[PDB]
Amino acid sequence: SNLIEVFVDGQSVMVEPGTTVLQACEKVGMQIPRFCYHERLSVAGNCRMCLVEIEKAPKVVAACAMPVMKGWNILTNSEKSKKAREGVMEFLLANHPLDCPICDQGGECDLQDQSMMFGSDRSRFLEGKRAVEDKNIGPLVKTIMTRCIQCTRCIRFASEIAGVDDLGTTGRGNDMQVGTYIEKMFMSELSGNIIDICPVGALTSKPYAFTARPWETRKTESIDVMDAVG
Amino acid sequence: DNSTYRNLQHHEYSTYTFLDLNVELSKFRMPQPSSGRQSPRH
Amino acid sequence: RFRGEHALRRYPSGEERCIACKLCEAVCPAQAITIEAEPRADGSRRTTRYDIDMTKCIY
Amino acid sequence: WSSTADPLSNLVLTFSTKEDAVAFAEKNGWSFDVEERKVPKPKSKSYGANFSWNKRTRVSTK
Amino acid sequence: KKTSFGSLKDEDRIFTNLYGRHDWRLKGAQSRGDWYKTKEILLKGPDWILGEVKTSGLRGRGGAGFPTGLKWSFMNKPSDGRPKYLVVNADEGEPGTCKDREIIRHDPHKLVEGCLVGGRAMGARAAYIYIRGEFYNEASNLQVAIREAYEAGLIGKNACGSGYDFDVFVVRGAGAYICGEETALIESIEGKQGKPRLKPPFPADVGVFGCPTTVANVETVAVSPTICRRGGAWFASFGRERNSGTKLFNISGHVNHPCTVEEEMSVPLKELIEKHAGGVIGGWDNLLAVIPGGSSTPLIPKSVCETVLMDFDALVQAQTGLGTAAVIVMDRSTDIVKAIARLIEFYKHESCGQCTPCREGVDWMNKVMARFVKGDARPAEIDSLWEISKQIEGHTICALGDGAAWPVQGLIRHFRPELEERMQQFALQHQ
Amino acid sequence: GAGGALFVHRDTPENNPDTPFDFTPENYKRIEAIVKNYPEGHKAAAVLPVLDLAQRQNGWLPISAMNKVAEILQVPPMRVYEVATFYTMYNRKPVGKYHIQVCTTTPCMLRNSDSILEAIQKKLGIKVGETTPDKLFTLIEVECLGACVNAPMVQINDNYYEDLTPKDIEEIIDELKAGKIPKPGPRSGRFSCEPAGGLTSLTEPPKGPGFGVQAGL
Ligand SMILES: NC(=O)C1=CN([C@@H]2O[C@H](COP(=O)(O)OP(=O)(O)OC[C@H]3O[C@@H](n4cnc5c(N)ncnc54)[C@H](O)[C@@H]3O)[C@@H](O)[C@H]2O)C=CC1
Ligand SMILES: Cc1cc2nc3c(=O)[nH]c(=O)nc-3n(C[C@H](O)[C@H](O)[C@H](O)COP(=O)(O)O)c2cc1C
Ligand code: SF4
Ligand code: SF4
Ligand code: SF4
Ligand code: SF4
Ligand code: FES
Ligand code: FES
Ligand SMILES: [Mg+2]
Repeated sequence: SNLIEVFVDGQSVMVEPGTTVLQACEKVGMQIPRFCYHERLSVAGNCRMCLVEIEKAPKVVAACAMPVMKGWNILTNSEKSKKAREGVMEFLLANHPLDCPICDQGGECDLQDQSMMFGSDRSRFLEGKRAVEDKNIGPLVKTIMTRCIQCTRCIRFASEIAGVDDLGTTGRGNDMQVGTYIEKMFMSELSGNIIDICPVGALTSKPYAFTARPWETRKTESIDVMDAVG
Repeated sequence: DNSTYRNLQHHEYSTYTFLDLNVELSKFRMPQPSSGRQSPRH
Repeated sequence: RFRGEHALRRYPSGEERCIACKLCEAVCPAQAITIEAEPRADGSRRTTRYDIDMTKCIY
Repeated sequence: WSSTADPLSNLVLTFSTKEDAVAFAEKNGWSFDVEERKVPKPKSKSYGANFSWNKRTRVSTK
Repeated sequence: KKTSFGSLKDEDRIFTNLYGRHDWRLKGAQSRGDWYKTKEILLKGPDWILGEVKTSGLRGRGGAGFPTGLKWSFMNKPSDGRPKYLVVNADEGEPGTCKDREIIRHDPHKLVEGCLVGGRAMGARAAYIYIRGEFYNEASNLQVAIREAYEAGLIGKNACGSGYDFDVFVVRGAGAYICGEETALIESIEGKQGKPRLKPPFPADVGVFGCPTTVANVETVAVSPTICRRGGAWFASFGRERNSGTKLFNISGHVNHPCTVEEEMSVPLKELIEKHAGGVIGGWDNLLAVIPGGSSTPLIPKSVCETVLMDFDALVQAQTGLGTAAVIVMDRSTDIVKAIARLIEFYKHESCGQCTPCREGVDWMNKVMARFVKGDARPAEIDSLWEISKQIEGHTICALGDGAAWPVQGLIRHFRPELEERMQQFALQHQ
Repeated sequence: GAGGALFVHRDTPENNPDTPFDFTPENYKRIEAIVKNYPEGHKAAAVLPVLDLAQRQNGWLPISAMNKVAEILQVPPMRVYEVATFYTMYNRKPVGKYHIQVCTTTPCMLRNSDSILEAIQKKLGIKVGETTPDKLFTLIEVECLGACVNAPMVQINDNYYEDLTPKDIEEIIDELKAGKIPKPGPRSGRFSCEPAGGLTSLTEPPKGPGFGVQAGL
């Protein structure tokens, strides 16, 4: 048929045209690190955590956005890709606040886990960090924007899934901030989901605040009855 | 001949000169292409 | 370095140091610590329950 | 404190396949409910679709 | 066959009204050879124009030096149903660069004719010229020239006795250096923030309004009608192989006569500086360093500038890159660390903030360089800064991160002893 | 170094959604032309020009101006907010009658731009980012303005004043204070960026049409 042959760590795999490097790695069972990529959202490509080396290619490519080409050998664990991951994690952690004990996303943080699995174990940042003022978007989503890593997942979800275009970015460079630019509540029947998509403790549940840690909780798989969707 | 500088009319441009020239140019333009809808939100 | 009876300390201003992160509860080899927390009246992250079973503690 | 009386409240077992877990449950005499594995279906991603000429996939911000 | 370059005859230049001493208007442009036999070039077909551009050896005048014929041929695919556009990059963001401003204010008609010729070559329906927002009078002059071209029938309906329809639009930016990047320029035209998009797709597939597009520099567009009229062989006669033609140079900084001048491509840097800029202030011995291709190119010291040529390959061999051919010279009386730190501060102030490496790392490098200027650091931090620059370079969405990493690398490579001396002085006087 | 300008809006008696703003009918005709410049599926492309036009009508951009532009183009207000806070030429706060922008980038800093900055500072009695008490001038430090050959230079209300000495900028300031407009361009009489005494190029008359046209054309 129309399937093309690519290689993940030298292992052959047949993929459809338009498949990205990230999905090609997924088909073999390797999960590429990510912060801005979501399956249900449009591709952003700004967090650069998915950078991976293509064999016989001098430049690393963004796996979440780059379509795979026939005969490409993706080197998921090569030295170049690991160094790229370490550099990106260092940049992400340079201005991040030391809020882990008081952050609700302590044991459930993709930033924490991906720093432990793909980043370095120390810092060489000898400067001062930046701090931004928090935003009020209603009584459901608690906002602490110093923890924001500017992945723009919340903006994409609000625009594409919820159909609400009130979220965005203001400023430029290091002081670019995610918010509304006016005092306004982000109130929609799907508003709480931005808590789930946010990889960090920038957006958290307000009624759930400070009540439990993830390792304590017992998970019961069940069904909603608040409507007839099930 | 050469010694004379001949770009002095930019000395007499106002605040609205650019948009006025655009308004004058509007009648010289070919009809615009259409994507089929009013906007991507339509 | 001697370890004796447990104590909860506070800052010089008089406010307690504990911010209910539950790291001590997580690491406790005997599960001797029980913690419950909620936002305070002024929004602070503080504990409402902090129990140590001294007969389960291994010090 | 939270008190319980059933000894199996914390018992969770790990298995490689559904068949292994079913065999373990049947040989141990436990009535079981099996739930089929949920796998996220593969999706069609296209970065260029963000800048569409006429489709609605065109994004207003990035 | 030629071995020496850098004595370009006056009659052999393209931008004959660079200094604005003639009439930039339609009559004045027609006097200097503009809009001559444009109908013939239009009727000779897009394939012929593309071939002439290919044989000309014309490379990217924006700073990257990509062969322009190859890109304009990338646009040569059959129609797909969407319109096709040409976008002329007139952002002029690079510090030290002033050539496009001069060729827009004093010779707009060459730019308009280049727009028409390139649009015919790529089959575009219209040309969007993204002028810098600060260049208001230049934009007004361009609009007046476009009005004159419309009145004379040189552009617009049928554009000639040629049968081709072509529109030229002028859109103004609003203070953004990143909007010079081609994809960020496309985003800015569409009414969004000037944040670049990822590649692929390339503009020839998905560009402005999602349509096939080519983004070209003002100089690249403006030299094209002259290339078509005089032939690609004439243009390739100048300069070395793969570095052919003539170039506009902006010499600024510590020179007696800072100026813009058009000269043959592979001219020696010293020869150009002495012949046109009046030499280095205080004499050639007074020279300390040169930034040859705008703020995004690494500096080189006197020993390299002694016998280096001014083109892509020779400057790449000198570990710099030709860039935009904007020469910024510094004598031995200036704090080179302060100048590099000022450039890094500019890059911190100009990054769009989309991708984390550029955003956070350039902020970090700015803070580190600010500390370096005073000597408040330790010698072990120089290598750490080098590693930070390497972590930025090659990991960002666009080349602004590379353009911020390269000056730091050049400063370290050529003046590490000065940084260490500053650190020792600060430690001595602070204890 | 630091920005110093906020990117969050808090309502003010002089800057709130009910602040009166509207477009003049001539500006409405200009808006019609600007919109007509674009294909009839993508009208958001006119956000940057029209916003600019609003500033040209008001001197600055109140939140009501952004709301009106968003309403006119039928784009969400947040996109207009993003555009207004991204581009530095937009004044989201009131600015003086004469906005003075001094370039301090390295090519201009090399040719003594600090002397010009301090001369303006002394003449106006204001600091780098302040405005005069009579609301006549605003001083602002900007990046490279594309006139590096004519450094040092400043930009005042769309006009480039180049090759400045401190005396030159003082004469410009007090001529603006007098009431009439100083003539733009470089000082020192070099006529737009050729060598000051060199004249090493474009010396003989330029060649006309057909000078070097190839055969068969
Ligand atoms: N003129 C000015 O004011 C400024 C110039 N620059 C210069 O711009 C340079 C970097 O610009 P970039 O666009 O990032 O370099 P680039 O090499 O990635 O792109 C150059 C041109 O070639 C095209 N191109 C390159 N590879 C292609 C491919 N495989 N397929 C199709 N098209 C391809 C690109 O679409 C682009 O139009 C820098 O060296 C800098 O000196 C930088 C800032 C300002
Ligand atoms: C950050 C950045 C800013 C740029 N600014 C400009 C600019 O202002 N003018 C320009 O012509 N090119 C600029 N470029 C280079 C453009 O990408 C270039 O114009 C484009 O690739 C095609 O130009 P060409 O016709 O010379 O090949 C910039 C590139 C980057 C990375
Ligand atoms: S978001 Fe993650 S890394 Fe940041 S403070 Fe919270 S738990 Fe720690
Ligand atoms: S608030 Fe969360 S989801 Fe939104 S951009 Fe910041 S990190 Fe991403
Ligand atoms: S919960 Fe335990 S570890 Fe955390 S602050 Fe309180 S006492 Fe310390
Ligand atoms: S490198 Fe800088 S300017 Fe370029 S996309 Fe990334 S953040 Fe924006
Ligand atoms: S996951 Fe690909 S750049 Fe963020
Ligand atoms: S450095 Fe000042 S105009 Fe360019
Ligand atoms: Mg979250």
